[PDB]
Amino acid sequence: IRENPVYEKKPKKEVKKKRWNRPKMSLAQKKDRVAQKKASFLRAQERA
RNA sequence: GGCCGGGCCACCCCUCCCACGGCGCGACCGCUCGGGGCGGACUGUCCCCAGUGCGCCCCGGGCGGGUCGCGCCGUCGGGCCC
Ligand SMILES: [Mg+2]
Repeated sequence: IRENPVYEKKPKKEVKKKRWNRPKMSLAQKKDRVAQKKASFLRAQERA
């Protein structure tokens, strides 16, 4: 430690831009999901 | 009544720039009632069923803003009335 305290960083740049997280859904997607759920529920009733 | 010369305007021609307004034609930018091809995600129609955004590029219609913009039209317009 006394002889060499200097820190050198480790380089890493050859990384592809991969996303591991689900992106936030859009307003159009949420509205469509609500519409599909309503349609499916009405369909289930009319099948009875 | 003047007594000689100058300009400027009224007139004919042809002639430049600018301003303002209108119309049309480009090129650029921004703003989509939409069409093609891959990546996620959604629905109780789940047999290649259905529907929604997103990333790149290619087409289609309309709108506005800048454009030495470019032409045309108008001004008892302006340029010491070029
Ligand atoms: Mg003159």
